[PDB]
Amino acid sequence: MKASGTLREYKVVGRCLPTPKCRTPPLYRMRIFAPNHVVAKSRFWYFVSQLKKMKKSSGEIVYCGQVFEKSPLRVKNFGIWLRYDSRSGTHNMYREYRDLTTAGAVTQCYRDMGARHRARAHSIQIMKVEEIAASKCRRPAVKQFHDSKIKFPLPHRVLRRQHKPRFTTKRPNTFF
Amino acid sequence: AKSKNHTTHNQSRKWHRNGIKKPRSQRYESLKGVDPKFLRNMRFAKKHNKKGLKKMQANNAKAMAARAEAIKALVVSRKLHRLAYIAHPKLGRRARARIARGLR
Amino acid sequence: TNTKGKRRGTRYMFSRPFRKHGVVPLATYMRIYKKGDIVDIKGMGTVQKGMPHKCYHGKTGRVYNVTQHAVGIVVNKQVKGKILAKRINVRIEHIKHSKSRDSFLKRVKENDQKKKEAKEKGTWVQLKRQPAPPREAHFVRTNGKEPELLEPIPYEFMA
Amino acid sequence: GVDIRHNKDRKVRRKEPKSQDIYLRLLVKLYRFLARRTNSTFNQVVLKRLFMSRTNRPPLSLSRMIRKMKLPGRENKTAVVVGTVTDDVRVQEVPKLKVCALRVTSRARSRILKAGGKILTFDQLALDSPKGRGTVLLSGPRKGREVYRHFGKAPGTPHSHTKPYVRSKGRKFERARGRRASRGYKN
Amino acid sequence: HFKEANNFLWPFKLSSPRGGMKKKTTHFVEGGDAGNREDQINRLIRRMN
RNA sequence: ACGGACCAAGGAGUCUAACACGUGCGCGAGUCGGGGGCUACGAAAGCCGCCGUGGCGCAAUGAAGGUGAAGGCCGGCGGCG
RNA sequence: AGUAGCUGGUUCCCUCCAAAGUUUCCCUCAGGAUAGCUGGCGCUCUCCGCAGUUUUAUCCGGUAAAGCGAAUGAUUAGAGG
RNA sequence: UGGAAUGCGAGUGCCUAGUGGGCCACUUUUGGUAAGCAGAACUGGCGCUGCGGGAUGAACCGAACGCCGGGUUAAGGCGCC
RNA sequence: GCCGUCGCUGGCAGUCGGCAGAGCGAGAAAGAGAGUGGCGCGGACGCUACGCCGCGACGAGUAGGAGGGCCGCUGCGGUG
RNA sequence: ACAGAAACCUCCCGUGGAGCAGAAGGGCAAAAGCUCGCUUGAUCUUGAUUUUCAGUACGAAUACAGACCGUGAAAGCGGG
RNA sequence: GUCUACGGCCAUACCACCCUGAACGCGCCCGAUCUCGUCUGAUCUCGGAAGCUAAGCAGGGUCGGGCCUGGUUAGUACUUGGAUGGGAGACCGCCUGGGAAUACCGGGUGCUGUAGGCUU
Ligand SMILES: [Mg+2]
Ligand SMILES: [Mg+2]
Ligand SMILES: [Mg+2]
Ligand SMILES: [Mg+2]
Ligand SMILES: [Mg+2]
Ligand SMILES: [Mg+2]
Ligand SMILES: [Mg+2]
Ligand SMILES: [Mg+2]
Ligand SMILES: [Mg+2]
Ligand SMILES: [Mg+2]
Ligand SMILES: [Mg+2]
Ligand SMILES: [Mg+2]
Ligand SMILES: [Mg+2]
Ligand SMILES: [Mg+2]
Ligand SMILES: [Mg+2]
Ligand SMILES: [Mg+2]
Ligand SMILES: [Mg+2]
Ligand SMILES: [Mg+2]
Ligand SMILES: [Mg+2]
Ligand SMILES: [Mg+2]
Ligand SMILES: [Mg+2]
Ligand SMILES: [Mg+2]
Ligand SMILES: [Mg+2]
Ligand SMILES: [Mg+2]
Ligand SMILES: [Mg+2]
Ligand SMILES: [Mg+2]
Ligand SMILES: [Mg+2]
Ligand SMILES: [Mg+2]
Ligand SMILES: [Mg+2]
Ligand SMILES: [Mg+2]
Ligand SMILES: [Mg+2]
Ligand SMILES: [Mg+2]
Repeated sequence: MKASGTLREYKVVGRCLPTPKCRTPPLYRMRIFAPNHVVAKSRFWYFVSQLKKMKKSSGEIVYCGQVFEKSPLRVKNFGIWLRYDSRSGTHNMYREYRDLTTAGAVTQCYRDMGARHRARAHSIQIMKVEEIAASKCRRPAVKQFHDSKIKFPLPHRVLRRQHKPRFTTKRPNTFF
Repeated sequence: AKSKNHTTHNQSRKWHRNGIKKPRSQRYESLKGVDPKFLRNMRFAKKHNKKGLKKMQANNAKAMAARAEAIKALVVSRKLHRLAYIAHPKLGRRARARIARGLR
Repeated sequence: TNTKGKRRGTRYMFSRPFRKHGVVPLATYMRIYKKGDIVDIKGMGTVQKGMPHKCYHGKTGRVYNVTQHAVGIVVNKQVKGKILAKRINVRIEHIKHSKSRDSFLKRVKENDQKKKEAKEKGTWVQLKRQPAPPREAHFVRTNGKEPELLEPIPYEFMA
Repeated sequence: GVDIRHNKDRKVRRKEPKSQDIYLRLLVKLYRFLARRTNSTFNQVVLKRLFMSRTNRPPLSLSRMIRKMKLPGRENKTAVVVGTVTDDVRVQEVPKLKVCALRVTSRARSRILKAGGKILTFDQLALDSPKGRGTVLLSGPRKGREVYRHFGKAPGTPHSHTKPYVRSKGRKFERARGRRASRGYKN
Repeated sequence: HFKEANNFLWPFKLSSPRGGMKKKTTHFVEGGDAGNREDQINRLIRRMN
């Protein structure tokens, strides 16, 4: 899986194909964070295969649909439990992020896990995602935004329009 | 000096240029290699086939007579269907006349 | 290089299976082979007479000659870029009736009956096989049970 | 690029006679038109054979023409051969035939005509049988040539009845070793 | 009669995808182009047809 | 790695014989006069026919002595039964 | 004009098709013969057959892995008689 | 009811050159400490082959080539060269 | 777009004219049939048939093979 | 009993852990091993086939076929 | 329910031990004149019918060993095809498909053809 663009949360339901022994096999569900649905179904078969004697040939996808964020206009803290392979082992991690959508927090996770650990998305298995209350957060980087009277300036504002004009008579100002 | 010893590299590529053709099959195979004692009698069976020639004619004609005698006793949408009928050059020949006559 | 020995490389091929050595069951000798029959060649090491050559072990041929103890088999052999129809004499211990055509002969009889029976009943029945089609649309009842949620398990060094 | 082989693009077949004969080409012009402008496949087959080489146009013997023209249902049909009708002295009685050929040997003409038969030329067949109706197309034996004795498995291989190439024939000429068990082997 | 109607059609000669491809050398699910992309073939067909 | 400073002219799959297959032409169970003879180009061409001797083909096979290329039915008789 | 399985050279244009360094035999290893790979000439048909593919049936196999409180072989440690 | 899918016109015969030093890559693999080493299997390549990218390069990546215009791409890229 | 090759073993002899009558590309076999009874004098080009015309696909090449040269050199028979 | 680790006799267990000329692998238990009895299929003969393979030779081998035989009560087996 | 003769497949049928076996069988069993063969009538062969199910044999039993068959092992190990994936390597991950075997746990413990008997 390539963590291309902002990921989406998918609800994927599958089962074993019915057989004479078990005319109605049980249904299984998974939360899949993927770029599109075609990827979402592929990763489902990769996870259920790891947990059950199942695979695409001997099973079917009963339902694939996007799970929309329930409060996209509200700030939340997310706790993400994941395991990943490094160059020399496998590790479990718990990470926290502040976002508006759960799929956004997961996308932050992939970009962050790539930045801080050189982890490609094919080695990362997100186990669990939960919305966490400000009192239950552990990471100091997230907790410092739990401040009802938060305030801070924007020092040394870098000039981003550096080629319009390309040549100018006046030097830029970084204080605003 | 020393050289390469053996390889089959490039050999399945050459074999398939003119195809690995299967052997030709005829409906009559040669009796070469069959049991000499059994082949001797088969030749004798063929050699006297003509002995029962008259008997075969009588049965075949008799069998034909019975065979002939037994025989001689024994013997999408309704709109689109209609349009497909009219558009048929033969079947719709009269129908096309009817619409033309009425049109006039 | 290797040797050109007749039985080189047949240590396992011609050996008898596990705890299946000893006497050869006599039903092996009671089978009836007729000209045109399809037989699977399988060398049996218990009988060293009329042994098929290793290249013919696991090939399937056609009977063309029948003698007191053996049969003549026309079996394709590929040598380099050509295939040769080879004629071998193999004692009937080292062969068995091929069941590859039996499924076909069963189908021919079933086909003809359906063809005959349907003809007198004025109906068109399917006769040609078909590849497995994509499965048709269907409903999956949940029976008021939420699908079980699955999650990946944590890593553990169970070393 | 397209994945295709080009070794079989050009079909090897005659589109015209290698012969520069002007009378042969006048017949080819005649039957080019007939083959094109009629739905008759007899015209197409004749046209094709006018292109064929000498060894693809074997001569038809008089005896063989009579044998094939004597089969039931072939009465009063025109025998047509794109080739030469040779004579067969081994025949005693010649019936009344009606034949069309490119050539007829001098002695075969007298025998055919003396029996009341008729000898056409392929320009006369077109006027008589524009579509080839009522004809019996006949061919001489194609493997009736000394060369086909020498073709097949090489003479020194088992069950190879091929004829070898020997300057002279006799006891001293390729009969010792490989042709009898007494000298080495036989196969 | 899909077989007859389809073989009657010559193989469609499509143009290079306008807008490029992601990576022809890997599967679609890997962020490439090869393999089954299900209904996502239509987006490709618009850019090539 | 070797030949090549530069320019011109010269400079290397030919001819005879044998064989094989393909193609073209003539005649055709035949065919061929090549050796011989007759009657400026011309040493050519034309002709021979009781000049076809002869070659190749039309018969193979065997070491050789040698042999050497479809049958069936009807009626009658002798023998065996 | 000795022979050379060895070195060097081998002369105009366009169009089409397009290799092999492999098999076997050889006083064979810098070379030949042989099959394969190539080209050319066709011919016999056509407008059933075939296939460097899958499907469905049915056989063949002893490598990957696994086993050694199963045979063979190698091998560590205690325990009970 | 030409009895699975798919695709495709096939069969056949003569004559035949060059070749018979190979080498490289994924995977598998023998010897060797290893080697741009020696020896194998499979496929694909270079040899015989240009072209875009890898600055440069027999083999890597993309893609194979009649002479052109427009458009779009692959692999690769987008400070300046 | 143009060049060539290959394929359709494609089309054109119908320029059938005042002794005339203009067609045979059209989804779906076989006749623009024959009959017996109930003013003007006109109408392009073509077709070296080894010629001309149409449609579709294709085009790398050493060693090597083949074809075509209204490519080129010298001499002979004919012809200009 | 002499007789002992080992002589010979007896009973029991014993899937081959023995033997089958030889290298190894395969095969084999009223046998393919061991012991007796009779014997010369290790004889005469034409083709087909397999292995190496070029689908050539030899060598070796496989099914038959036609004679003479051996053995066995016989079915059969045997031309090393 | 079951046996005898001849079998097919050849352990679900074998091996160890225990229990029970009506009828007919199959046996053990009693002899050596004859046939036949032994050092030995033990075996083999022959002639029998006093006794006995003791044994063979049949059925059953055993938290039986084996064997057959499932579960687990495990979608694990291994693997076909893919990438200008990771890593200095050793190797590893992912994509597309296939997919094992121990230990451990459970279930089972001959079926059957031809002919002929016994079993009210
Ligand atoms: Mg070499
Ligand atoms: Mg091209
Ligand atoms: Mg080419
Ligand atoms: Mg070619
Ligand atoms: Mg653009
Ligand atoms: Mg690649
Ligand atoms: Mg030099
Ligand atoms: Mg110099
Ligand atoms: Mg010069
Ligand atoms: Mg010739
Ligand atoms: Mg002179
Ligand atoms: Mg010289
Ligand atoms: Mg000299
Ligand atoms: Mg040399
Ligand atoms: Mg020698
Ligand atoms: Mg050299
Ligand atoms: Mg092995
Ligand atoms: Mg292993
Ligand atoms: Mg190497
Ligand atoms: Mg070279
Ligand atoms: Mg090439
Ligand atoms: Mg290239
Ligand atoms: Mg570089
Ligand atoms: Mg361009
Ligand atoms: Mg070219
Ligand atoms: Mg015995
Ligand atoms: Mg015999
Ligand atoms: Mg009792
Ligand atoms: Mg006694
Ligand atoms: Mg008891
Ligand atoms: Mg048990
Ligand atoms: Mg029982």
